[PDB]
Amino acid sequence: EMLARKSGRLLKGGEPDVDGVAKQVLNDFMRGKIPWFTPAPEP
Amino acid sequence: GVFAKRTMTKTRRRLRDLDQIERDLRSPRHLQQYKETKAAEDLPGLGLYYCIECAKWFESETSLVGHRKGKPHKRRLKQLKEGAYTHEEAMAAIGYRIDNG
RNA sequence: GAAGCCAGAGGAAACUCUGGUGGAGGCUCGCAGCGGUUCUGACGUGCAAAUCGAUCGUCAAAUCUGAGCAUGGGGGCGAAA
RNA sequence: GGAGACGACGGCGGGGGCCCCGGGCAGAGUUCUCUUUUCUUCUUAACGGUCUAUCACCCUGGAAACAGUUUGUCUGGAGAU
RNA sequence: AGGGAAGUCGGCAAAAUAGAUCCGUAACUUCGGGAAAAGGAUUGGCUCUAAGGGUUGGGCACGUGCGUGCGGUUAACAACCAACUUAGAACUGGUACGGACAGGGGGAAUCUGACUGUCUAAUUAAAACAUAGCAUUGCG
RNA sequence: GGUAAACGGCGGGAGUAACUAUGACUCUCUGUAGCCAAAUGGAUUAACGAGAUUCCCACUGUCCCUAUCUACUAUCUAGCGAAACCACAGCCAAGGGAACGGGCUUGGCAAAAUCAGCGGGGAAAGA
RNA sequence: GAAGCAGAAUUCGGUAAGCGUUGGAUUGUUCACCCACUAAUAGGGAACGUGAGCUGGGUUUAGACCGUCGUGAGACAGGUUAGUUUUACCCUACUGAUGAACUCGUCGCAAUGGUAAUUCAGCUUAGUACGAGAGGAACCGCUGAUUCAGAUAAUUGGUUUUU
RNA sequence: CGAAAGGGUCCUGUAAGCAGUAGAGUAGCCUUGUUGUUACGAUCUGCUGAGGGUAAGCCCUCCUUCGCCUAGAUUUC
Repeated sequence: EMLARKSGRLLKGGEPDVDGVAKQVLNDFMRGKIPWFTPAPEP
Repeated sequence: GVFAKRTMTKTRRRLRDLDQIERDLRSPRHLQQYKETKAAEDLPGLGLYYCIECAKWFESETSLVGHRKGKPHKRRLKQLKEGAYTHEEAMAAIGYRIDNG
């Protein structure tokens, strides 16, 4: 909701576009725009 | 200008009635009932900015103070000053009364 | 709303900010013109051996266009189909 | 030596013509009611005379406490006001 | 009517949006843009109010309508003339107020060609061609 | 003899007895956000596009499930008036060896002259 | 009809085509499998033993990139994009509409052709039969609904050139 | 029977005009404000469920009017 309100992802009546922001966040997660990795197990 | 004027008389495009607005102004319990029939996360301005006379939500206090100077809000004020049509006035128009003993 | 210019506010100065002015761009919406994207479009012995309607691209320029002139088939011309 | 003799675009100023407003004479229309109303004519060529019209140039004089000045910041001891 | 893509290979077609004033406007970016992003508030009529202009015109002492010598910057005043914008307020009709006409649907992404431009007149307008930039070769 | 080293070939690194091109003969090879680089470490490139694709909100006669209205036709009349195509003709069923019947055989049947439509054959695609 | 088939729900089989057999999602793909409603969501033929209704794929003229091959013109193991066939007024068939001859008309008959209904639920039976328990029917009677069919416009919607 | 008309039944929504101590306000003349007065002025109120339409596929009317009529042509055991 905060991401939608900050980025203007609003439907009719100013309601946040939660599903569209979720799709954007997921796309950024897979396409290397958010840093994440699985650490290797310690021997 | 009215958005989608072709289907503004449909039941799914219906707005709040003037007698309901009068009861909302007179009783906070009725307004509370109407507000619990809505979700606060979907309302403009998180539901914090509401005009009872227009029965309509706004994104900000600036927008609410803005519409108060407009003619639709003054039209609503004049209609409320005249008084909404009710079943009591409908009975009084034909001379009908209720006998409860 | 680009350079150029004016004023005010700071800065030792170079410069910084604010409000104007100005009217640049193979910029943009769009009329005419030029073109020709789409439609189970019209038409299909048609008005027409390529026309009509709506919609569309472009619209100060690598824009549109007249006349005169030049290039002629083993050729010419070709932002090359 | 000059003229003939020369690009595109932008805003600014002058002039003609058109558009618009008011008064007047004449005519026409409207008129249940209103409308001292609505409409129409009211023009002046080429060719000449005469008096004037941005730029520019000339004379006096020598400008900082710089000045004049355009919508647009250009001009001035190479002489500005 | 009700539902709102359940239709269809596919939202094809239609509908919805649209002028103007004000609030506000994200990522990304070659810092120029994106952008009219997105999302909102309003618009009729009538009666008023306010602001934004132009032209002309200064007292004495002499010579006689002009020439000097002075004196003053409340003309911050009078007279006349003039047109279109902008803002504010009250009142009032309403189912409509850019009332016809005119007039962006918007957004998240992917591929692709840098862009503006050009071609298969009469089935293909495009990742095709051209373009600026870059690189190489030959020639005194 | 030298290369535009363009095409092309090219798994490395050491040695030597060859001694130069071709060598040949052994050996063995597996930071939950840093460091270093002249703020950045990029092509995951912005804008622009009648280019191709997926999805969301709004919107609706695309359907569900169709209904109704208008104009011009189609219709009927007056006038005027073609063309395509055409061996001959047009009801079917079963059989008709060459997997084809419209005419033959055997049956069903079968009654003048017509009008508006329709798209199964038969005709009809500069086929 | 048969089965440890108590009841309920079934299973195997027989006669039977009278009557039904549905939405929908998924095109990184042999589009075949999923989810639901339901009484049930059975399978085929009349094309595919070549073949003009419309419309997406096999699918393929001319334009264009990308991959493989080729010195090349070009060809393909391939992948992507854009792309011209446009009747009917003829005979027959079918659906409707007239009709000569038998004077005109009214009331009729009926050969022949067609033919139509379908499924579920609820009340009662009955918490009964049956059953250790959990559970749990049916015939007669009654009322609605699903699909289909034929009509109709009192009412409610829709449609407005009643301009 | 036809054309009008009248009545009914429906549809719309209160006609034109006149008036008003209704009307936000503005401007004049004077009693300089005491509806001071007069003028204009969206609108409002009253006359006014009034005006307008009504079969073209609405109803009634021997009894409200006007008009028309026993044809013409063709054919027939």
